[PDB]
Formats: sequence, structure tokens, C-alpha cells
Amino acid sequence: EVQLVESGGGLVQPGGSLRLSCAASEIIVSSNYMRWVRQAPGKGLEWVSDIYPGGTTYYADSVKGRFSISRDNSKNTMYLQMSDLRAEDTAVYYCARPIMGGRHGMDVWGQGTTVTVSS
Amino acid sequence: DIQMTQSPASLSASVGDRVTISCQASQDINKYLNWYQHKPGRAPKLLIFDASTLETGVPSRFSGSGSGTHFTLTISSLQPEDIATYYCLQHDHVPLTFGGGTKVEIK
Amino acid sequence: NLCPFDEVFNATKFPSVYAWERKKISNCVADYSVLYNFTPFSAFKCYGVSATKLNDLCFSNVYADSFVVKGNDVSQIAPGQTGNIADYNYKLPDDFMGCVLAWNTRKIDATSTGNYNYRYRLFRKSNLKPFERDISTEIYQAGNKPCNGVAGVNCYFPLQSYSFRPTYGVGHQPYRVVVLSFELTVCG
Repeated sequence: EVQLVESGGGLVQPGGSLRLSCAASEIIVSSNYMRWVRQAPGKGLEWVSDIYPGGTTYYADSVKGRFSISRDNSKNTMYLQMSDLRAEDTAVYYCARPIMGGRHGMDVWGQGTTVTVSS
Repeated sequence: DIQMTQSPASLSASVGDRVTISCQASQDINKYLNWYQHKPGRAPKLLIFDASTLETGVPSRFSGSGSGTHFTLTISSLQPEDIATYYCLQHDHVPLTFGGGTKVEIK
Repeated sequence: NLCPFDEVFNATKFPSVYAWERKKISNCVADYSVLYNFTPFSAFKCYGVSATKLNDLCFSNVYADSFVVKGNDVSQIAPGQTGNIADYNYKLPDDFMGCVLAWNTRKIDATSTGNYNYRYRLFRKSNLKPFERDISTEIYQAGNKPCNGVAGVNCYFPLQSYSFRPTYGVGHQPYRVVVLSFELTVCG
């Protein structure tokens, strides 16, 4: 079935590397749009980063230069390295796919994981 | 960035009442904004793509329309299984920006 | 002999941005006063040279790349752009030497029924090299199962079409773009 799994979320220090792993099946990460969508507790959704199937990188201004989205074509998985994490980086992070080409909706989803940032 | 306004931020109505949630954008956004159902303890689910077409496996109670800067989520018959918050995310142009949220509850 | 720049700009049909036609400009005297003092353009901005100093300047050949994009996606027509148009339809090289011209053509490229003739090959494995052209209709495989030319789950069609309408905003109207490249015969 169409599925993603978020993993590696939990407690980590500011600027720490949990490197959220998003394992895929039946689709190949080398050929897909894939997105990190987060949600702080009691907040609306927000966008983090996206990868075009050519490898093209983008960043939201709240995560620009501090985070980096990446993928392993051989393991069929997406990774977001996080650096300079902060108290506002406590959120529920989902890995999910807007269907490539803008026309169509966001077909592939995972259940998400909470990353908490506290002293 | 591109701002939006969802109206209202929360609403309550009886079973079967028509639900209407608006989304106002700062510029023309065509149709590539989508509507999203966020249930607590689930992954957020899609409602409409192309801002005028039901995704396969979306319930027929959901519907969408509009163009330019105004959009409207329409539910023609409210159901007990619909208790959720809703969003109007655009992926229309960079920077991509999520909607402010609208929680529906049944009275 | 005057350069045939009227054939490339007032032409009735341009190709789609994924299938952009390249023209080499052969030996000829250019007239760039026709292209600067006349001002039909929504965007007219040059890279490494100016809008007026190009008259008393000349190059070993010119490449004209005629194509159709959408008005906001003219911002993806630059060196160092990484948009869907730059990576998958038309990539201007970093050391690109030349001028980019864009004009609104909503009168002849937008229709009330929706114009789906102008396509843009929106899906691709990996990025394009400087001025790579790729017109392949090879089915876009997003998954492990081979698509074999048949579409389905994870097998999407690699072309996506424009939907050009008169009722869209300035950022969504059809815009014609032709880009003049310079390389180191044609002097004026």
C-alpha cells in the first residue's frame, strides 16, 4: 500500500542531529517531490523544505540555512538534517508528497513524529 | 511572503448543517491551493486538488470552488466523523504558505 | 543583408518551453534599435551587457531560443534559477551571455476554452545541463515497478499542459519569451 514512516523524532539538544528518516516503498525518492510539514502543539501546519526529483533544494524562512533536506536513492528514504534547533522547533514533523506537477493533491503521507526541544 | 486569512477560526453547527470556510490570498493564486482535514492523532487528509476536483477516496460531502484570491471549502452535509481542524495550504508560488486553521465541532 | 529578427519575434507560432527551438543567426547586419527603442515588453533585462551598448557591439554568432512560459515563471528564466522551468524546460547557463525578452501575448495565446497546446515537460529524473533540450515522452516512473509506457500508480505522464485562459491574473497569463545568446560575423 502507499505508505511513509517517520522515525528518529524525540528529545534532542539545540543544534543536534536526529536526521528524521522517511522510508518509502513502491515509490522511489530519486524521482519524487517530498516535503517536511510540521505543526507546533496548538499551532496550524507550516512548511519546512521540499526536494524536486532533480535534487533541487528549497527552505522556508523560519528554517533557511539552519535545516537541510536530502535523500538516499539507494535506501529509498528522505532525510532532514536540522542544525541551530530552537524552542520553536518543538513540533510534529510529517514526511509527505504533494503529487508532482501542482494540479493534483498530496497523495503520499506518513503518520508524523514529534521532535521536542527543551533543556 | 504570501499571507492568507481563514474565516472563521472555529465554528459549531448541528448534524447536516452546511459548512463554509473561506481563504483569502494576497494575490491571484489560480487553483493550486488545496484544502486539508487535520484530525488530532491522524495525518492531515486531502479534500480538493485543482481547487475544483475531489481526490479519489475523499468523501463526497467535501467540495471546493473559487478563483483569484478568494476560495471556499463547501460541505453540503455535515457528518459526525468530520470533527477536525481544516487548512487552506497553497503550493501556488514560492514561498509556500499554510492556512491559519478552522476547527469544526458538532453541537 | 539585415538579420531576420522579424521571423523569430512576430512569428504566429512558438514551440512549447520543453521543446524550445534554437536558431543560429548566420552572417547578417543586426538592427537592435528595433528591439530596444520599441517597447512591447513586460520584462526586458540583459545579462553581462546593457540595453543600449549592444548596438556598437558584435559577436561570432547569436542563438535565439523561442518558447512559451507563464508570466511568474519568467522569473525562473535567469542564470542560477532552479525553478521547474529552469531544471526541466529551459536552463540558461551561468556564464550566459545575452538578453532576455518577455511580452504579454494574452490576445493570441489565451482562449476561453482553455489552450492545452502549449505544454511544459514538468517531470524528469535529474536536472538539465546548460541549454539541454529533452523532448522525450518516456513515461515518468516514480516507483520500483516498471511503467513499460503504461500509466498508473507512480507512473505519471511526463508532459503537463498549460491551461491558458483570459481570466487569469498577470502572474498566470501566457507570456512569450525569446532569449538572444552571444558567443565568441554578425555586426551592425
